Amino acid sequence: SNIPLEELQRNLQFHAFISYSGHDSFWVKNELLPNLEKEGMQICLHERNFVPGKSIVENIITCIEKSYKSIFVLSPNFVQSEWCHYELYFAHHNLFHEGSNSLILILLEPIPQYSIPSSYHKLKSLMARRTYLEWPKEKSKRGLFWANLRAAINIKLTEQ
Repeated sequence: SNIPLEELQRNLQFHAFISYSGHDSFWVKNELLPNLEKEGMQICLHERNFVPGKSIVENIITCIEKSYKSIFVLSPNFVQSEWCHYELYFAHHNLFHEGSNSLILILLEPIPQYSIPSSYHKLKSLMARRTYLEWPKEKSKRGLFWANLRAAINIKLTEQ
C-alpha cells in the first residue's frame, strides 16, 4: 500500500525527508515518525541518516536527493532555527521547481507574521500558496490529517 521506490526512474532510497526543528522533536518522534514508519515508509531524518564528515547543508541535500518527497515541519521554531538553510540555498539553487509535488508543507503551529523576517522571501512565497497541511487541534480531525499526509507522500511527482 506504499510506493515501491525501486520501480521509480531514479535510485531513491527514502519515501520522504522530514526536516524539522529540535524544539518540535517530541511531536515528530511520537506522532510523525510512528504514523509513517508503521505504514512501511522509509524516512530520511534530520537527526539520524546524516553522514559525519560533511556539513549540515550537504547532509540535508543528500537526504532530499535520496527521497521521493521532502517534508517541512513548519512552526515558529522551524522558522527561527531551520528555514535559513533553505532560504540561503534557494537563493542559488531552485531544486523545487515552484508548483511541484516534491515539497510537502506541514503547519504544526501557526507562524505569526512578525516572527518571519523580511528576508525570508521563499518562505513567504511557499506559505502564500495555502497548500500546507495544518495539524488539527481537534482530535477527531487527526485521521484526516494522516490520510492527507500519506497521500501527499505517495502521489505521483509533477513533471519538473
